[PDB]
Amino acid sequence: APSFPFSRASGPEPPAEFAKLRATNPVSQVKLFDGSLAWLVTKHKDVCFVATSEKLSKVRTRQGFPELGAGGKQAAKAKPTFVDMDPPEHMHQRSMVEPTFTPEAVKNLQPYIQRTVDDLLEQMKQKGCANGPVDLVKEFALPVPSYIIYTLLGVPFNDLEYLTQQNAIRTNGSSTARQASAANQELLDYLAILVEQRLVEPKDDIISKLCTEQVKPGNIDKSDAVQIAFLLLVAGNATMVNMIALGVATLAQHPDQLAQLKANPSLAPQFVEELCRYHTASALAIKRTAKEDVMIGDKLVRANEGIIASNQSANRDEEVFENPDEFNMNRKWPPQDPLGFGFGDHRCIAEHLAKAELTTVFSTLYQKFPDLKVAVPLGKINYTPLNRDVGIVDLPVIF
Ligand SMILES: Nc1ncnc2c1ncn2[C@@H]1O[C@H](COP(=O)(O)OP(=O)(O)OC[C@H]2O[C@@H]([n+]3cccc(C(=O)O)c3)[C@H](O)[C@@H]2O)[C@@H](O)[C@H]1O
Ligand code: HEM
Repeated sequence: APSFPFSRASGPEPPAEFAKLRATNPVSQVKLFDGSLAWLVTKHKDVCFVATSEKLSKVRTRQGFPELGAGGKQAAKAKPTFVDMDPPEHMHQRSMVEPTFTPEAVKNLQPYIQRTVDDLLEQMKQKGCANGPVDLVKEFALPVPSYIIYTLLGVPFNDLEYLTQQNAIRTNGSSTARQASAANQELLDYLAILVEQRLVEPKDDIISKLCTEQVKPGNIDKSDAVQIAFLLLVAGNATMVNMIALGVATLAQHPDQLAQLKANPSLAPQFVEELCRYHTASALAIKRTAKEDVMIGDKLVRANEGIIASNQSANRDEEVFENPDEFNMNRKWPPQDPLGFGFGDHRCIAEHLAKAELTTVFSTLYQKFPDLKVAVPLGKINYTPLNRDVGIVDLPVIF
């Protein structure tokens, strides 16, 4: 069994291992950091099965859960929320915050998403780049999703640097156990204060609804509200930042497609679809354990063994997406769903929100800055460590 997770082949590419596995060993065992063996699923059909099987559990502290690092064990000590639940507990709590993320709710949020993007881009225009390139991440990719979720949750914009820093320390593989633990607690303490404020004086935000609709009536306690707020604050935000940055790098890498997008910003939706398939910025989150013996592919997975379903590999499945390793926003989509946002009950609660933010970004960015260019050779882009999910730390640009 090979050590897992695997490292990306190069900055923007997925691990080279997946291709061989899909072709000759689709469901296999891998060796985790603690010496335990877990099952790696690489084919689209199998990942979909894993995401929908009633025989598998999402419970993180359940016996056999496949933590990928020593830090995982500590994170798992967090109070369980819907992301760690199976039916009926799952939807019982997820339904408490789902209203904000429905297709209808996201559609009504469009004017605000547009304004948020418009304002951030205008500031870049005013700051200019006469004295050199600016970091698209810090000035745009970072504040776009951050400001939106902060408004939805009820978090003050001024705390962007602090909250971003603390979560970075918490999830950074280079952080000592102590440093990561302190960071996680600073995040909870911060949100506890906010939840307490809303219990006394509610506003029209997610935290407030949790308070008036669930806490006061005694359906969940104060600590549950804090954990839910924590989950919505930390899950996916950094991933959105990376997706925006990766989208810009991809367009610079595919000049012909950028030309099409500039000529017609209405192509943004299809660009976003290919982006979410090609760059699977969340590739190690679909993890489960078998409640009982069950067949996954042609392999018998025994009760309590861990499973890791790679939606990244599924998105590069050559038996589903033609010429999978080529980025082409003009591809004709097959009947099979791309899995950038997962599948089944746990499919990203913010899928509609995320795609709207990305669609707004890519239908506006080049209209605002038609001459936007990545200011460093593409081969020199500062990507995230190869042993982690694909992303970009900073992206110098001119316009
Ligand atoms: N207190 C602590 N002490 C030591 N290490 C700590 C830590 N807290 C986090 N960490 C480390 O950093 C990682 C932090 O992640 P942890 O909180 O599980 O996960 P992360 O914040 O990504 O996500 C929180 C929850 O959302 C889920 N999710 C699904 C799909 C996409 C995304 C997304 O963010 O795009 C998130 C995810 O599986 C998890 O259940 C851990 O795996 C751990 O190694
Ligand atoms: C483009 C950026 C994003 C990508 C690619 C993404 C991807 C995913 C994937 C693949 C899952 C499934 C995990 C599993 O099945 O185990 C997931 C779950 C989830 N995501 Fe996202 N996500 C993104 C942004 C967000 C944002 C911005 C939020 C914040 C509101 C978010 C909140 C969640 C939550 C709460 C869950 C767990 C839902 C559940 O268990 O029912 N995601 N996401």
